[PDB]
Amino acid sequence: ARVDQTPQTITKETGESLTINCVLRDSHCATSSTYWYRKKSGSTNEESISKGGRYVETVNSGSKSFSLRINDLTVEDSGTYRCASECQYGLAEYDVYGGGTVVTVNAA
Amino acid sequence: ARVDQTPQTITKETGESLTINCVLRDSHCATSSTYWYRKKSGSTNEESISKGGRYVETVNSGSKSFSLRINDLTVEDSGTYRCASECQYGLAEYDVYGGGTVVTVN
Amino acid sequence: ARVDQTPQTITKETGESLTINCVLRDSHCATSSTYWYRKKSGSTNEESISKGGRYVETVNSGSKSFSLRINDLTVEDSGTYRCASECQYGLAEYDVYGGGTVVTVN
Amino acid sequence: ARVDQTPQTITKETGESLTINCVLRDSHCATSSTYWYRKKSGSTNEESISKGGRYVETVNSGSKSFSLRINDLTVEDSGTYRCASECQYGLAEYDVYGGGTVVTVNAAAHHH
Amino acid sequence: ARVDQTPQTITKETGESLTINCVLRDSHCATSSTYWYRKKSGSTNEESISKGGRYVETVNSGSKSFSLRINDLTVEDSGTYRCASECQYGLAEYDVYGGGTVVTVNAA
Amino acid sequence: ARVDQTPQTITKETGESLTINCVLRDSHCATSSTYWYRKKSGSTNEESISKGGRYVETVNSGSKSFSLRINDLTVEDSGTYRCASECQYGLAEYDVYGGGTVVTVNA
Amino acid sequence: RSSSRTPSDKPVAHVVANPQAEGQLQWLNRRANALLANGVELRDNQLVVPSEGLYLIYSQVLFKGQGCPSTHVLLTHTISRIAVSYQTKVNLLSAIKSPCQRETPEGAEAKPWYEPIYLGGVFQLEKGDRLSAEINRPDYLDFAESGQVYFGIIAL
Amino acid sequence: SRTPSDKPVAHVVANPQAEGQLQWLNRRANALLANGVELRDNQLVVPSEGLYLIYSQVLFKGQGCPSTHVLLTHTISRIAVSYQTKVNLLSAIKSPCQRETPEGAEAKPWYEPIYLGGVFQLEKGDRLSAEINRPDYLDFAESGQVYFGIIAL
Amino acid sequence: SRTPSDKPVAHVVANPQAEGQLQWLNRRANALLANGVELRDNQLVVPSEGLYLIYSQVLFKGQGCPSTHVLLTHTISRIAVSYQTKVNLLSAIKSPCQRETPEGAEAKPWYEPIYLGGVFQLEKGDRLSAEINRPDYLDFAESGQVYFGIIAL
Amino acid sequence: SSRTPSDKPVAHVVANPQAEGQLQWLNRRANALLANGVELRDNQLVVPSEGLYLIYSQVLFKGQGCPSTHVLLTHTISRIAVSYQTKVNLLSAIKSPCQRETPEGAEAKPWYEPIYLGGVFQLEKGDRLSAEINRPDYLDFAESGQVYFGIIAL
Amino acid sequence: RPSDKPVAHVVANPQAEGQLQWLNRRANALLANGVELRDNQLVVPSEGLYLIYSQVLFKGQGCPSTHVLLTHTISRIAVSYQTKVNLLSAIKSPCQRETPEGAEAKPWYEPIYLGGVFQLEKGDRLSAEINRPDYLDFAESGQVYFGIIAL
Amino acid sequence: SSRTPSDKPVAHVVANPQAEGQLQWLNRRANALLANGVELRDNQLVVPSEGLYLIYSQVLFKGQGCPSTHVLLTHTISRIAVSYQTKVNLLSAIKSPCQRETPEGAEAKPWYEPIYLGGVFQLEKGDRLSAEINRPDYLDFAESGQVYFGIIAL
Amino acid sequence: PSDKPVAHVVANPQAEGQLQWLNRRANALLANGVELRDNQLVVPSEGLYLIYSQVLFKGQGCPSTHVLLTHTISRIAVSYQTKVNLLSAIKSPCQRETPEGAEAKPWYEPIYLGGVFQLEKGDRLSAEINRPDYLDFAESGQVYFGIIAL
Ligand SMILES: [Cl-]
Repeated sequence: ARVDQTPQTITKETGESLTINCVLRDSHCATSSTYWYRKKSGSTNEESISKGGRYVETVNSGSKSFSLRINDLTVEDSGTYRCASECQYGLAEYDVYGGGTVVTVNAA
Repeated sequence: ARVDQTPQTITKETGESLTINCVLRDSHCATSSTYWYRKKSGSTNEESISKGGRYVETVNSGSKSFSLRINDLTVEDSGTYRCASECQYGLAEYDVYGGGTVVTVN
Repeated sequence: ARVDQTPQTITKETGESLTINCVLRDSHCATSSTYWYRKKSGSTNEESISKGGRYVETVNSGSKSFSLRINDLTVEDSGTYRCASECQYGLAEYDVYGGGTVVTVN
Repeated sequence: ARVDQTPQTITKETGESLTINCVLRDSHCATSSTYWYRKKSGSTNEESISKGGRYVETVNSGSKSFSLRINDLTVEDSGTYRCASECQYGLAEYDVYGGGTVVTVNAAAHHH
Repeated sequence: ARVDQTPQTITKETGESLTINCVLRDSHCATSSTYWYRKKSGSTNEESISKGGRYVETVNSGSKSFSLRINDLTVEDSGTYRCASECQYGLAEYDVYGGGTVVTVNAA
Repeated sequence: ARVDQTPQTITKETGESLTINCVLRDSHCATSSTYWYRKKSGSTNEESISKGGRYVETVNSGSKSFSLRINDLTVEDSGTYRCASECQYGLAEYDVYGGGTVVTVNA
Repeated sequence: RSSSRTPSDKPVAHVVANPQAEGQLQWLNRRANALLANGVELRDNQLVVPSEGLYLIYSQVLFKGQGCPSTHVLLTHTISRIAVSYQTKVNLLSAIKSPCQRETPEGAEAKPWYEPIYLGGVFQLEKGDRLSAEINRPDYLDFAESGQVYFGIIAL
Repeated sequence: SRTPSDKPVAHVVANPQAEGQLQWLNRRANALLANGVELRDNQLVVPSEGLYLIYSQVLFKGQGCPSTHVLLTHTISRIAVSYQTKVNLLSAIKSPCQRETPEGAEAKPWYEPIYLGGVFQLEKGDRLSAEINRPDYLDFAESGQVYFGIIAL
Repeated sequence: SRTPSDKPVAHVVANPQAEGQLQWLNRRANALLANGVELRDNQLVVPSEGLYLIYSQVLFKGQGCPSTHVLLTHTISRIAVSYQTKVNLLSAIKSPCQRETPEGAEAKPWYEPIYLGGVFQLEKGDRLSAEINRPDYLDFAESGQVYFGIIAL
Repeated sequence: SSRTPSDKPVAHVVANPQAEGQLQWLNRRANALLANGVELRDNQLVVPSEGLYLIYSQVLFKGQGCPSTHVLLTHTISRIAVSYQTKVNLLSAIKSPCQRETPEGAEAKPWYEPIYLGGVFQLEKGDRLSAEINRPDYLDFAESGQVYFGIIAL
Repeated sequence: RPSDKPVAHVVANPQAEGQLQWLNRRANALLANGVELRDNQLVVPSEGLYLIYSQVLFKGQGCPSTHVLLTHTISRIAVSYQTKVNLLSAIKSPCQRETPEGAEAKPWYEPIYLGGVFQLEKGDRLSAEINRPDYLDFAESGQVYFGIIAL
Repeated sequence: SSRTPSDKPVAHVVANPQAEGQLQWLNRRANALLANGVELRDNQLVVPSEGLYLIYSQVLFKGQGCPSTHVLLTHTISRIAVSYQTKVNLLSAIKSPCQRETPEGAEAKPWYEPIYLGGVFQLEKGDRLSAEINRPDYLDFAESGQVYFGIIAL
Repeated sequence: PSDKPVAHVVANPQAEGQLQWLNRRANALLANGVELRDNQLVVPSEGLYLIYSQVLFKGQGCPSTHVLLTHTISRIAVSYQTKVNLLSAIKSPCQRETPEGAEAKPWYEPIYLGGVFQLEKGDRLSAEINRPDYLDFAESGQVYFGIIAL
């Protein structure tokens, strides 16, 4: 584990807002180096979500938890979203991931 | 975003040892030309760390990741440290940087 | 180091093009007086590569960087390529070099 | 490529001192038989600079490099300066040259 | 310097051949009236080298340059060799010289 | 191969002179403290060749090579002749070997 | 460590302003999505054409100011050529733009304005020609963000 | 038909029936999308590595002049297989409403166009996207006034 | 003359001594019209079917801003052999003076440039034309401020 | 915060689980290490300093049946030294993957065979060690620590 | 270029066909800082914590019907207790079927590795041994070995 | 380009690292100087004007083990003058690197011994200074400014 | 009134295992613009300088293997911002013969470096040694370091 994505299945409507929460269970990972990746349904590329604008990120260093709220949802924001963190203790440095899926339907 | 320096802020005490890790995210930059730079608080010079002795560099090209462990820390080692790399694909040639600050208390 | 040759090892196939890039770190060397030398594997002659035709040189004085693209590669172009520059400040006059090996397989 | 004059374009201020360095690339030319010529902008005649006083020449036969430091620059010292050397091997004897331009700008003498 | 003797210092072995070259820098001196002089170290006599046999002379009137190749060198041929030429333009008549030294080492 | 014997399998009737060369490839081996061995008609064991004598040894530390000129060639025996050297770096101590065959007939 | 994995030719250049230049337009090639290869040399913020032929020349500049210190400010952007055949600076592509419409922020405070200018055309160039992309007001350049100001040529 | 022709090319034009959005179309008269360039999620997908010429123009049209200083942007982005982050290759910003915010009436249309063009090296699988921040000021009426395309030079 | 030739190309410039006219010229310094491209009636005639890059710039200048409310347009049009109706390939609109006849300050010269460019497939005999709606504000004074061209890509 | 100061060049690298059928070594994963100078160039470890090292590696082979009897499983640690520029084996092991009965019908038999190597050696500056296998199509890096390779400065 | 501490890595002699003999003067083998090689026995030169390890590769060209048992043991005789005791041992049966017979071809290889940490005293003699030294494969390099290192 | 002028005869030459077994003096390296009239002829410095000069030189000797007991390393700066045409020593030093020893049972013992010389002198026009050593086979011009030689007009 | 930048710094004797340069000591100088920053001398003006330093090493016996005593003067310049050696020297104090269970034999080995160089404004000089545990700062003027603009 070491990271737990909370909403594994989300289904929202066009014009909405999804929050994906990740909690660190490994006490060596830093909530300072948070990363978000989207892979649009049908694509073989994991893209890097850039924290800014529609993507608001909330982090708490005490509970080792961070979230990713996305506003103005379209139908192009449907895919598999993963979170990431950079962990490092004494001589060891590694990274960790999760997993959790988003599907958005239109309003018609 | 092309190179991710992970320890962005460290505060260690005199005598200890800080490790700075950088991970390449662009598959065109090469781990064969990695560079390190420090800028001591109060100086206007970016100095280049020489790879040897107190400055040990560990590289893994499979993960496109390199590290820089500094031992025997003084208070003269307080400054902003950056990593660098040389990229070349087709007709393109560029370089990449990061960011991260160090403070040592005596 | 004074002058930084970036592609230290290149391995191309007959009929392609290798680009070797050099960046100046000493601000007294001029992007105007650049030189290139190759020494073919197994021979004791360092030849001076001339700029024209198959040997293309790209210079940028702003970045103090020059490159050398070699086209129509044959199997007789296997050797070690170095770049050079003429530096001058006050009473000091010197030149600078790099290093990097090329092997072409047919 | 047979004598390499390095400072190609120089611009100094009146009352200063420029050094021109030339490196021999032909290993048959001698650093003992070195010659210097300047051609003032706009005139057609290569005059030969003499070795002494204001024209100081530094030579190293080990690397086969020679230089010409010129002091007390005026505005009449603006021209194209070339270096030369005398080469000799077996039955062959030849000479070699370079190239490099100097422009000197005036001091303007501040009036109170 | 009007006329430039090029090989200033020479050191060859017994049985060799030294070439001494002079180039005219005064455009009034002629390659037709060229002269050669040898002066053995320790002697106060400047001798006149004769053109023939061991003394071969190469002239180019276009470049106003002449040379003097000396063959069958002995150890008694060690001295200062000078070249000369006679110049004339208007009411002017003069001659020109150079400078250059030779030392030959023996064998057994 | 750490040691390279160049002159190997050969049939030289009794009476000949030619050096057998061994070249060191491990830069820890020394051109000194070297010993030579020849077989015993290729039937039983290898013999330990002594110093000088009917055997010639050429040593040059610059080229990291030693040789064996077959002088005063009588019928001593046939077999595979080996060269050897004593190598040692820091905490390591090891040795290297060779091999090369000579066959002698008579008149 | 990696290796190159494409062959290509025809002199090309796409140089972008240096963000760490403050109040001047210094052209760079050693940055992510910029090119300067196959013979084109950049001397004194000038591109030197390496071979004769037909080129496509383009450049864009972004002007930004946080107020108009006068109602008579003129912004220009020109690509010039000094040729070996005729050694005089002549303009190949040029444009002018008036940024402040009767204001010189007088009745109100400062106000950030943005105005871009783009140039492009096809020309025949010879070897040794020195092309220069130039602007008259280098203090209004906004090379902060990404590819907002650039300049390049490509041999067709 | 006639000449074969190749070189990956694309010149897509805005959808006129696309309210508050910039939807790129390819099957409309003097517009092209052939020889490997595919149109994915309002994005052009480069089919082969090489040097391309990238261009786009957008025309912004509005009837009013609110919110003091409004900023109109137009950027061409590239997400490459080598570096999977959206980065701007060409970008421009423009302020259409001059300081003076009209006080008194309600009718005076302003027009501001923006054009971008440049040469770039694209690799297999690169996805370029031309986007603007305010799709409510689009003039997708008329002719070739808003467009976006690439061609392999 | 020293070097080879290439392909149909054109870069025509406005005539400076042609008042109130957008007369295109080719026999002028740094201007081209070669390899079959013809300039007949201010129109470029395509000599071969293929892909062309069409571009043009116009500079508008006026020596005062009245509240006339003028709309400046710039369009490149195409009359093809297949469809003999003039259709616009590239277009842009711009409003240069957003004022109400400035009373106090006199003159105040305004300058507005407009650039158009794109790639299209043209056939033999197509006639392209660069045109402006108000040639009474044109600034064809100095070099390369107005131009129009095609190049066979 | 790396509160623990420690030294001696060390490495414990694990195979890449997401690398189809190839042995790519990783260090940026859970309980794996690569620090104090050891470099991973091309699935090869570069010794950062001269001294005595302990070298170890394990490979676990899995196949979904034995079709042919022509399969030999190897696991070898090789060394290219500056003093002797030829790859020589330091530790080697061979194992017969399918004893017999070569599954004729209704095969459906996943077989598992591990191999472990370890020993003490003297390495010099610049020595390049590489752990290699014969058939990287039998690699089972699906679980956790079933395939690994490391050195430690003693 | 210093040293370290008691260490040993000895490998079987390839030119001892059909026997196990540990050698120290061979390529990439160690025996230094006091460890002695007696009669195929390592003599611990100092009291302390040691790491003992050994690998053997057994190879045969045929499977007999005797249920072959391959054994490998590292033994220790101490000054305090003068008897051979096993510290590390393992047993393995390589041949399961009833000999190749019908298809006479059984090129089988089976390795065994042992390792552990122990406290050893001065003069203790350690020995790595196998029960059937007729299947030993010292054909290649570093396939059979035995060593100790002072931790 | 150049900056502030600066003057006086000056020289600081560094050994050629690529010269194998010989002492070749160079000036075309980073921190080396040769300006304002000083000529380097046949590995000799020629004074351009009469005055007081400061002479200095360092040589670093290294050998891999001690062969001879009677090994003596020398380093001298010599002067042949126009007034007295005989080469005389201005500065000299002698050093014996090996006190007997001659390692019989050992593993080579690399020794390093440097030698430094310096002094102020009055020199005349045309005088030739020369830095020489008796055994140029022990020169260690490897890393940096380990061997150098210079004069400066004070 | 003596101008020209000058510096002559001497080691701190009451410094635990370290080479700390002092300037407010009897026969030491640091004036006319040379500043001693982070144990480094900062050149204040472009010109020709004479750089020198001496270090004295003392040990109470020859331990294991060979010790290499090195002494180097480095320069990190504004033009090329990497520490490069201007002067260097190496010395092996122990001629093998490590004390074979007998008594010690204190060895002394000093090392001196000096030369003329062209320095620019802002160049940072540092005199340094590898083993600050063999420093013998017991007396005065046994280890020192200085420059003077000639
Ligand atoms: Cl004098």
